Amino acid sequence: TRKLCSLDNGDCDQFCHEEQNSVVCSCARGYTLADNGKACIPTGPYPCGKQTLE
Amino acid sequence: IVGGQECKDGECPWQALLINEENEGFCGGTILSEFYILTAAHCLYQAKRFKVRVGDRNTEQEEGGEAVHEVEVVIKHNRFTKETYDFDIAVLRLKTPITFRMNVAPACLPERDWAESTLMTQKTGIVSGFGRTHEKGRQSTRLKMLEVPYVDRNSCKLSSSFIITQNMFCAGYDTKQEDACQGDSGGPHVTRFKDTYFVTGIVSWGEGCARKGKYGIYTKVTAFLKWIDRSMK
Ligand SMILES: CC(C)N1CCc2nc(C(=O)Nc3cc(C(=O)O)ccc3CCC(=O)Nc3ccc(Cl)cc3)sc2C1
Ligand SMILES: [Ca+2]
Ligand SMILES: [Ca+2]
Repeated sequence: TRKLCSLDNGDCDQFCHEEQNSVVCSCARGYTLADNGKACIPTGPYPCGKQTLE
Repeated sequence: IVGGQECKDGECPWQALLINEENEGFCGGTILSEFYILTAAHCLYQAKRFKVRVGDRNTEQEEGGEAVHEVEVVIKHNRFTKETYDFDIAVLRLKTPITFRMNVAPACLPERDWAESTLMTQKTGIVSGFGRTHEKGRQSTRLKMLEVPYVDRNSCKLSSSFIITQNMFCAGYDTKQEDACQGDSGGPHVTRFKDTYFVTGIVSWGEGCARKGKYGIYTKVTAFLKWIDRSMK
């Protein structure tokens, strides 16, 4: 039975890790984990992994 | 690229193209950061002197966004061998930093365990390049992308006339006429996860292009994440 990172990526935007019995989210370089500990926020312009619109 | 689609404006901004002294592309690469290009070790044997071109989608037309960069350092995996194409990975450091802009942007390097559990278990990856449009064809003057299914490891080994090492994986189609091809080598294999694109492979080799019962073989980037990190100092 899917649990933690196996259940919809632990609700993380990017990286999900299991510590103790708990989901820990993190982000690629150039992103910061949001206050909710789940979303990843670009720190500046042209963050990795994003197609360009301007 | 055999089959697939054009990269539309902004869609494949991490594509790099290794160009020879005659200005012809011979291999692809992936932008990792302002200074570093990921490519295949075996591409380095395909020309004496080369540069890297980013921001190009149509080789026949100046679209404005193009930039040529000189290579300062070639970092080739020391365990690479032409015999097996094992350890087919290399990192290039550029003389001048890439200026990110429209059609010019890095792909994200994932973390190993998560990439392998979560990225490489997705249905498909995306391979892209200016390579041949079919086995006997000429090179595309248009940058193309193709969605390629991850292929079961044991099916791939059975399908292959040559050894599939732990540093390779397979992707593509059994009979459907879509594949990477000659000239796409060294280029990006990425996986999308929630609208963010992570590098998951390097176009490495194949027995022809889109041949029935044969798959595309890619360097397993996730096995080389500490190596790449080291190489980017
Ligand atoms: C050392 C071992 C593992 N080898 C590495 C290089 C290698 N290249 C091999 C090969 O079959 N090459 C070959 C033969 C002909 C033709 O004769 O009509 C025409 C084009 C080619 C090159 C095609 C090519 O890049 N394919 C391709 C490359 C990467 C991916 Cl992901 C998918 C397809 S077979 C092979 C085995
Ligand atoms: Ca152009
Ligand atoms: Ca096939």
